[PDB]
Amino acid sequence: REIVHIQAGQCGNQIGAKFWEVISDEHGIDPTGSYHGDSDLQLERINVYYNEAAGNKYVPRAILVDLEPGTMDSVRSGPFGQIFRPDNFVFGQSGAGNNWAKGHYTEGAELVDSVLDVVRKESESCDCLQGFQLTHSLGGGTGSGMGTLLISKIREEYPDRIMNTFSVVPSPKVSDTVVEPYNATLSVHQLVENTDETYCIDNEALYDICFRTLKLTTPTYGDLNHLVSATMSGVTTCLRFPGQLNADLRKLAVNMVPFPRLHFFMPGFAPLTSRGSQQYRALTVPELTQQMFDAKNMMAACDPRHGRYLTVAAVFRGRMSMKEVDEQMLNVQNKNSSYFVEWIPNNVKTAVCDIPPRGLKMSATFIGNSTAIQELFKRISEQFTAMFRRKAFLHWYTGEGMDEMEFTEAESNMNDLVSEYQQYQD
Amino acid sequence: REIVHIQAGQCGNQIGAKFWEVISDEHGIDPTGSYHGDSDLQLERINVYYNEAAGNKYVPRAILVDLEPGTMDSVRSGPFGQIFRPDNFVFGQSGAGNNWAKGHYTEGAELVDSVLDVVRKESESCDCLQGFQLTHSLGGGTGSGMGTLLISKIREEYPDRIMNTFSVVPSPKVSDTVVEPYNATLSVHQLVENTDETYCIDNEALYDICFRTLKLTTPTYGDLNHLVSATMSGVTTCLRFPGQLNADLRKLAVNMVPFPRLHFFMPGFAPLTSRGSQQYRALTVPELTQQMFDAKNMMAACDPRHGRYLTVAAVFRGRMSMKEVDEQMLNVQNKNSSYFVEWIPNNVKTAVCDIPPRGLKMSATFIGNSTAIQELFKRISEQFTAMFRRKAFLHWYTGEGMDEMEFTEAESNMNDLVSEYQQYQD
Amino acid sequence: RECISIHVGQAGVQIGNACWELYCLEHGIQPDGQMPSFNTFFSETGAGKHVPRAVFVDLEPTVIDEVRTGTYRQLFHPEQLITGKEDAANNYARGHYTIGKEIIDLVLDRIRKLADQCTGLQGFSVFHSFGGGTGSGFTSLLMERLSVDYGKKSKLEFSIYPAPQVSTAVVEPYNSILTTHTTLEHSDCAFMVDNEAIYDICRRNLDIERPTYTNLNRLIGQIVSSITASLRFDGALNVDLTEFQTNLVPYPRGHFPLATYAPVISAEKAYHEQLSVAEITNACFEPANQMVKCDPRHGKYMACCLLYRGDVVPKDVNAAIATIKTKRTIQFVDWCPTGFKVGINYEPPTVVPGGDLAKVQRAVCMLSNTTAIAEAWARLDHKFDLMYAKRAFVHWYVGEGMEEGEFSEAREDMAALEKDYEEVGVDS
Amino acid sequence: RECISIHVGQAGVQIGNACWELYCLEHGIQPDGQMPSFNTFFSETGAGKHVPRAVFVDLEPTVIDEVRTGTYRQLFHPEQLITGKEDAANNYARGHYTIGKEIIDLVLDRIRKLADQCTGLQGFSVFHSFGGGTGSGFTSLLMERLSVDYGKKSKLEFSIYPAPQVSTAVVEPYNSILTTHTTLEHSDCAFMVDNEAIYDICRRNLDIERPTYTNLNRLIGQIVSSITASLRFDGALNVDLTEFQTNLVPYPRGHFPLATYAPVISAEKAYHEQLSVAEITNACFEPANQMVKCDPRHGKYMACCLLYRGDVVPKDVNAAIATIKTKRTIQFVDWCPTGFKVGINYEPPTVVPGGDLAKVQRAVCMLSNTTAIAEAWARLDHKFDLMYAKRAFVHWYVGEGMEEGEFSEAREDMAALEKDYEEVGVDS
Ligand SMILES: Nc1nc2c(ncn2[C@@H]2O[C@H](COP(=O)(O)CP(=O)(O)OP(=O)(O)O)[C@@H](O)[C@H]2O)c(=O)[nH]1
Ligand SMILES: Nc1nc2c(ncn2[C@@H]2O[C@H](COP(=O)(O)CP(=O)(O)OP(=O)(O)O)[C@@H](O)[C@H]2O)c(=O)[nH]1
Ligand SMILES: Nc1nc2c(ncn2[C@@H]2O[C@H](COP(=O)(O)OP(=O)(O)OP(=O)(O)O)[C@@H](O)[C@H]2O)c(=O)[nH]1
Ligand SMILES: Nc1nc2c(ncn2[C@@H]2O[C@H](COP(=O)(O)OP(=O)(O)OP(=O)(O)O)[C@@H](O)[C@H]2O)c(=O)[nH]1
Ligand SMILES: [Mg+2]
Ligand SMILES: [Mg+2]
Ligand SMILES: [Mg+2]
Ligand SMILES: [Mg+2]
Repeated sequence: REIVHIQAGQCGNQIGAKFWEVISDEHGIDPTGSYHGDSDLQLERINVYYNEAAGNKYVPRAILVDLEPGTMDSVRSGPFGQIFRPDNFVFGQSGAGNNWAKGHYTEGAELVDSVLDVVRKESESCDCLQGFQLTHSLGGGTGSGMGTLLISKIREEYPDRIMNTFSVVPSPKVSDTVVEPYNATLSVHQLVENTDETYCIDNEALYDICFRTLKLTTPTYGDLNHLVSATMSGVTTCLRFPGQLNADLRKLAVNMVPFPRLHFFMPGFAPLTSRGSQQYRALTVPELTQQMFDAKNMMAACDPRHGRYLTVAAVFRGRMSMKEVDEQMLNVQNKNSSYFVEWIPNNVKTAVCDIPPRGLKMSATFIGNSTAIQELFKRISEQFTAMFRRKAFLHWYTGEGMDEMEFTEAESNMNDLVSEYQQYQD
Repeated sequence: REIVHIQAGQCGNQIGAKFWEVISDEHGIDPTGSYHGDSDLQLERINVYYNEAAGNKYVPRAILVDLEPGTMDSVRSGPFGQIFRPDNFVFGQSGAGNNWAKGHYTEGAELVDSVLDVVRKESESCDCLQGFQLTHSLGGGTGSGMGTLLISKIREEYPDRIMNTFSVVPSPKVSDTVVEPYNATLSVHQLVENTDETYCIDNEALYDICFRTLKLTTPTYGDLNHLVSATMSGVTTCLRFPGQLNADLRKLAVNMVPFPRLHFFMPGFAPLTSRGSQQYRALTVPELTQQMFDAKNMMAACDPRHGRYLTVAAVFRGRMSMKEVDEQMLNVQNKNSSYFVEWIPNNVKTAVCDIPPRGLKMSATFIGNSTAIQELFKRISEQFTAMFRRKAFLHWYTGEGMDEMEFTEAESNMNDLVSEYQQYQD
Repeated sequence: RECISIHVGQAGVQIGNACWELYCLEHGIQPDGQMPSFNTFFSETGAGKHVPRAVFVDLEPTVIDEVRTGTYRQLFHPEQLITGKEDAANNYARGHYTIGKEIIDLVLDRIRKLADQCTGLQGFSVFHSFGGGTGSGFTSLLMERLSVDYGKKSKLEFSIYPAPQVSTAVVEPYNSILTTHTTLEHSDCAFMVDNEAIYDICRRNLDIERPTYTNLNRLIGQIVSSITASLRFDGALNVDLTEFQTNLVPYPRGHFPLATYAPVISAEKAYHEQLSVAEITNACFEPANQMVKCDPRHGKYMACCLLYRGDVVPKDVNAAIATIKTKRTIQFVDWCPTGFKVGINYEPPTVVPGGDLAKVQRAVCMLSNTTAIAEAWARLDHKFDLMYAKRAFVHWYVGEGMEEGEFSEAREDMAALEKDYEEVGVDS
Repeated sequence: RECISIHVGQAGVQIGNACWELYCLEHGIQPDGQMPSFNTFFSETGAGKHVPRAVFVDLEPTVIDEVRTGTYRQLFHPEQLITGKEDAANNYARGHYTIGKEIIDLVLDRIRKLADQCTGLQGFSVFHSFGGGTGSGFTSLLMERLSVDYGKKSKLEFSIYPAPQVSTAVVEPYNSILTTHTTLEHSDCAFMVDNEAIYDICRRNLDIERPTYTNLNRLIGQIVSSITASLRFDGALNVDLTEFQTNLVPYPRGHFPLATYAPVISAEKAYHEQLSVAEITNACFEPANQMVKCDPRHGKYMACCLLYRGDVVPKDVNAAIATIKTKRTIQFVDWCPTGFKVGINYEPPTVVPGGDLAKVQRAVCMLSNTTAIAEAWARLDHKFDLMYAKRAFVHWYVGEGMEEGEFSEAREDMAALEKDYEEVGVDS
C-alpha cells in the first residue's frame, strides 16, 4: 500500500519539487506541513505518500538526492521544501558533473550507501509497500548514473515491489552533455533489466504542447514539470482514491507489459488546451479521447501511429459513464485498428477513478506502449556509435575506470530492444 | 533501598555535576536545596538519593572526590553545588597528575581513608542500601587510580551491595595522557574483579551522536554529560518510581550477567533526534526500538552487530502497552537473530516504568552486553604492549613503586577478558 | 430457510450495495438495522436490528471503505466487512493463488460463523465478475472450499459477462478462461449479464444516454430481488432457491442461464401504455430486452424460467405461455419439453426511489439457457488465442507460478464446453 | 463458607486490584468499605464496612504503595498491606529463599489471623506469575507453609503463563522450572493465562490495538469473578470452590486447567448480534478465544468445566452440550467421559464502567485440561536447556545458595510431567 519516491539529479530534484507540491494540493496539505484540508478523502489515503509526524505534520515519503548542496538548498528554500525533513536530503559535495562514471561507478557510488540506509529506514516506516518510484534524467550523471546504482540495490532488496521510474529522455534537439547519449546508453544497459517500467519524457515535445495547444509563450521548466506531475499524480491517485475500475498500480503494470523486456511508456494528457478555447470546448468522454489519442498531446517525442500499439491505458478522473467510456474506447480501437497489434484482442484497457483533479471536471491520462519508442533508441544508438568510435569525453569516463567493452555491450543491448520491438512490430 | 554515589576525577566530578542536576530536576528540588515540586512521587521515593536535612533540605547522597581544590570549587560554585554539603567534598592538594601510581598506589591512597570514613557515615545514614555507584574515567589518575582503590575497600565492607560504575573509556582518537591505556589496563586489572558491573562510555561516539542525530554544532562536555546522565538517571528512576515491570537494579544486574567476569555494558538512548525532525517523528514503541537498536545511538564506540549479543535490556519510561513492547522486542530478537547468542533463549529482556522523563512522552534506555566490547580491550591491550616495552612514563610509575610484573599480569587479565568473550562468542 | 450472499470484488460489492439497499427498501429497514417489521436473509438482534447475512470481500480497502463510510455502514456488521491491503491486479494468479489465498481462511471462517448462525441453510449465491482478479480469481478459490463444506447447499453464481467490445482488462480472456476451468467444475449455476447490452436497455427502454454503474446495478438489483426477496415472500407458486436450481440446471455441466427482464420502462413510457402479463412476457422473448449481447434467435432453448411479481393471474400466464410456445420462433432442443418454471408471487415489484424505472404493477423475470452461449465462448477463444499465441502479458502470471500447459488446458476445457453445446444443439 | 485471596508480586497485586474493584462493583462497595448491601469474601465491621479477606504481598514498597495511595486504600486494612524493602530480582533464589523467607512469617501470621476470622474456611487462592521472583519464588514458599496449616483447604493457584515470545525476564525459564518442582507437589490446581493470547483477544474481539495491563487484568477479573462472586451467589446449580476442585482435578499431579472466556465483545460488536447460550459456548471451543497460546486442536481434553452467568436456561445448555460433544472435533481422552461441570448461576455477568467489554446478558467461562500443555513445557525445556547448557546467569542463583543438581532435577521433574501427559494421551 505505500510508495517511496526518490528524486535525483538537478532535473529529478526540480521535477519532484512540482510533484510533491501537487500531491499536497490534492490532499490540502500546507507548505509548512500541516493538514488543512477539507475532505475526508484527503486524509484517508494519505499514507501512501505521507507519514504523519507528531503534531499533524506530514512527511513526504521521499528522498532528495544530489551531489551539490546548492540545488538541494534551492529546493528547500521554497514552499514544500519545509515539509521535507532534513533527513531526506542526502547529498555530497562535489558534483558528478554529469558523469556516469562518477555517479555510478565511482564517486556517487560512495554516497549511495547513505541514501540506501535512509531508504531502509523508510521501508520500515511503511506498513506495506506497493512500490517505489524514481525521478530522473537519462543522460545525467546523478540522475541516471547514481540513480541507476540505487535502483539496482533497491530492487535487490525488494524484488517484490514495483520499481518504476520516469525519466527525461534526451530530446533530439537539446542535449546538454556531449555524451548525453552515452550516459543514456549506459542507463539502458542498466535500467531496463533492473526496472519494471520506465516512462519517456521529451522536453521538446513538451515545449511544443505548451505552445501548440496551451498557446503559452513563457514556460519554464516548472510549468513543463507541472505537466509531468499531472501524469504522475494522475496515476497514483487513483490508486489512492475510490473509483470504479481497477485501481492498482501493479495491475496497471501487468496490463501494460506483454513481454519482460519491453516496458517503455509514452505518457499523454487530457484535457490540455488554452483558455480561449475553453469557452468553446465541450466536456465529454469523446472529447477526452480525442485529446488522448492525438499524438500531439503526447509528452514523448514519438509517433504512435508510426509504430504499432502494443498496449494502451486510459485512466479517467471524475464522473463518467461506464457505457460512454467503453464505447469510445471501442471506437478508438476500431478506427485506429491499423495501429494496434493483432495479437492482443481489445488492446485498449481502462481504469476509472471518481475523483477529478482539482479545478477540473474531468481528466484523462494516456499511457502507451508502442513500437514507435524504438525510434528514440535508434537515434541514441547511432549517435552513440559515432562518439564511441571517437571516445569523446571517454577519457573522462575511462579515466574513472569505465571500460569500453561494457559500453560495447550497452550498445548491443540498445539494439536488442529495437530488435525486440521489431520482433513484435511484425 | 538507597544508593550512594561517588564521583572522582575531573571527568567524574563534571559528570556528576550534571547527574545530580537531573535528579533534582526529576524531583523538583531547587539548586539551593529545598523541595519545590509538585508531585507526590517527587518526594515519595526521594530517599534513595537524598537525605532530608532539617528545614526540608535535601542532601545528595554522594561524595565528591579530587586532589585539587579548584575543580571542587568550580563544582561548588554552580547551582547544585550549594546543595552538596561541605562534608561531601573530600580532597587533597596536590593533584595526582593523572598518575595511577599516585592515585592508587601512593598519594591518593592517603586521602582514601578520609573518604571512606565519610562513606561509612553515610552508610549508617541509610536505612538499607541497595548499592553504590561511581563515576569516573578509566585512564585517569584519580578517576581510575584513586577511585579503584576506594572501590576495593567499599566492596570489602559491603559484599552484599551493588557495586557498579560508569566510566569514560579512552576513545580511539582522543587520549590525553600518554599512558592513558596504561591506567586503563591497570584499572581493568583491579576493577573487573572488584565490581559487579561497568559501563563503557566513549566520548568520540558521543560527539558523533550529537551531530549525527542531534545535529548540534556546539557541544561541550556538559551537553554530552547530559546524555550520560540521561542513561544513568534512566536506570535509577524506575527503581524509584512506580511501573509495570521489574524495577530493581539488582534484578537488572542478575539478568544482564551470564558469567562472573563479563560485565561490561554498552549504553544507548532513545528518542534522540533534532528538533527539525521532531515535527516529522511519530512516537511509538517501534520508534523507540528503532532508535535503541541502532548502533549509531549507542554511546559506546562499539558495534554490536560485529559481536554477538549476550544480553539486552530495554527500559521504558512512560505509558506504553505491554503488548506492543513485547511484540516489538520479539521482532527485534527475530530480525536480529544473527547477532544474538543461541544459548540464551529470548535474550532480550524488558523493564517498564510509567514515569516519563521530564518533557518527553516516552523514552528508552538501551543496555547491552555484547562480545563487541572486547574490541575496545584489544585496542587498549595492543597500545599498552607497545608502551610497556618502552616504559613510557613508567619511570613516573615505577618511581612511585609500581612494579612491571603487576602490569604484566594486568595485560594478561585484559587478554583474558577478550578470550572469555571469544569463549562465549563462539 | 436461510441463505448467504457473497460479494467479491468491486463488482460484487457495488452490486451488493444496490441489492441490500433494495432489501431495505423491501421492508423499510433503517440504515442502522432497525427494522420495524424477512428473516431468511436477516439475522435479528434484541434491538430489532437485523443483519444481512452476507460477506463482503475486497482485497483493496477502498470499496469496503466506501461501504464503511456510507449509510449502510451501520447495517453491516464490521466482521462482514473484510478487507485485505493489496490487489490481485486483474489476475487470477494472485487472486486465486498468491494473494487471495492468504486471506480466504478468514473469509471462510466468517462464512462458517454465519453458517452456524443459519438454522436451515438453504444455500448461497456469489456476486462477482468474470474478468477481474478478485472478481474471478478469488471467487473460484472460494468455491473450491465452499463446495467441500457446503456440498449440498445451493451454489449459485452471478457474474458480469465480459463485454465483447469494452473491456478494461487486457488479460480478461485469460482470467475468464481460467475461471471456466475452475468454476464449471465446482459451481452449480452461473448467471451473467452484459453491461453493453444493459446500456442499450437503458437508452432504449429507460431513454437514458448517461448510464453509470450505479444505474446499471439498480437494474441488476431488480432482477436479483425478484429471485431473492420475492421468492421468499408469499405467492401462489412459492419457488425456492433450491427449486430454482432443481428447475434450471439440466446437466451437470454448467450451465449458464442468461437473464432477461421485462418491464424496464421509463416513467413516461409507462404512461399511455397498459401492460398485461402476456405483453410483458412477449417483451421477455424479444432480443431487445436480452441482458447479454447474444442473439436469442441464433441458438436453441434448453431452459426457461419465468418469475412473476405483483398482479399476475395464472390464468393469464397460461394463455401467455401457450402463445410463446406456439407463436414464437423460439426453437428449442428436443430434449426439452417446454416445462418452463412459473413462479408466481403475489409480492409486488418494487422500485428504487429516485430510480429510472417506472412503478409497475406486475413484472416478469426470465432465465434462459440457449445454445448461442457457445458463441460467447468463441469470442473468448479467439481473444485468448491471440494473446496466448503471442504470449502477451504471460509473464504476469508465470511470475506468480502459473503454468503454460494449464492455460492451454483451460482453453481446451472451454473448447470441450463448446463442444457440449454443439452436442445439445444436435437434436436428437 | 469463606475464602482468602492472596496477591503476591506485582502481577498478583495488580490483578487483585482489578479483582477487588470488581467485587466492589458487584455489590456497590464504597472505597471506604461502606457497603450498603457477600460475606464470604468480606468481613464486617460495626460501621458496615467490609474488609476483603485477602493478603497483599510485595517485597518492594512501590506497588503496595500504589494501593495505599489509591481509592481502595480505605478499603484495605493496613495489616493486609504487607511490604518488604527489597526485591527478589527475578529470582527464586531470593524470592523463595534469601529474602522472601524472612518476611513470610509475618505474612503467614496475617493469613492465620484471617483464618481465625474465618468460621468456615473453604479455602483460598493465590494470584501470581510464573516468572517472577516473588511472583513465583515467594509464592511457592508460601505454599510450603499453607499446605501444612491448611492441608485440607482449597489450594488454587492462578498464574500468568510466560509468553513464548515476550518475556522481560531472562531467567524466567529457570524460575518457572523451579516452581514446577515445588508447586506441583504442593498445590492442588494451577490455572494460567497468556498475555500474548489475550492481546489477540483484545485486538480481535474487543478491537483494541492498545492493551495495557490495566485492560488485560480487567478481562482476567471477569473470569475470576465468574468463579468467585458468582459461585457464591445464587443459581440453579450452585457450585462451590471445593466442588471446583473436586470437579476439575483428575489426577494428583497437577493439573493445569486453562482458561477460555466467551463473551469477549466490544460494544459495537454486540450490536447487531444475538448470542445464545449455545452460541457463546460455540465460541468457547474456538481456538480464537483461547486465553493461552496453545492449540486446543493439538491436544486431547481431559477436563472441561463450563460456568454460566445470567440468562441461561439448562434446557439450552443441554442442547449446547450435545452439540459440543458430537459436533466438534474435540478429541478427548478415554478416561473421561464427558462429565463436564455445568455451573449455572442466575447471577448476571457484570461489566466494569469505562471498560471495553459490552454489557452482556449471559456469559460462559470455560476451564480445560488439554494434553497440548506438554508443548508449553517443551518450550520451557529448551529455553531452560539453552541457558543451563551455557550456564548463563547461573551465578545469580548460585550465589544465593542454589545447587546445579537441583536445577537439573527440577528440569527432570518437568520432563516427568511431560511424560505423564504423554501417558494420558495414550489412550487406553
Ligand atoms: N523536463 C526537465 N529536464 C531537465 C531539467 N533539468 C535538467 N533537465 C534535463 O536533464 C539532463 C541534465 O541533467 P541534470 O540537471 O539532472 C544532471 P544531474 O544534476 O542528475 O547530475 P550531474 O552530472 O551531477 O549534474 C538534461 O536532458 C537536461 O536537459 C528540468 O528541470 N526539467
Ligand atoms: N565525557 C567526559 N570525559 C572527560 C571529562 N573530563 C575528562 N574526561 C576524560 O577523562 C580522562 C582524563 O581524566 P580527568 O579529568 O578525570 C583525571 P582525574 O582529574 O580523575 O585525575 P588526575 O590525574 O589527578 O588529574 C580522559 O579520557 C578525559 O579525556 C568530561 O568532562 N567529560
Ligand atoms: N455491472 C457492473 N459491472 C461492473 C461494476 N464495476 C466493475 N464492473 C465490470 O467488472 C469488470 C471490472 O473488474 P475490476 O473492477 O477491474 O476488478 P475486480 O473484479 O473488482 O477485482 P481486481 O482486478 O483485483 O480489482 C469490468 O468488466 C467492468 O466493466 C459495477 O459496479 N457494475
Ligand atoms: N496479566 C498481567 N501480567 C503481568 C502484569 N504485570 C506483570 N505481568 C507479567 O508477569 C511477569 C512480570 O513479573 P515481574 O513484574 O517482573 O515480577 P514480580 O513477579 O512482580 O516479582 P519480582 O521479580 O521480584 O519483581 C511478566 O511475564 C509480565 O508480562 C499485570 O499487571 N498483568
Ligand atoms: Mg547537477
Ligand atoms: Mg584532575
Ligand atoms: Mg477492485
Ligand atoms: Mg515487582
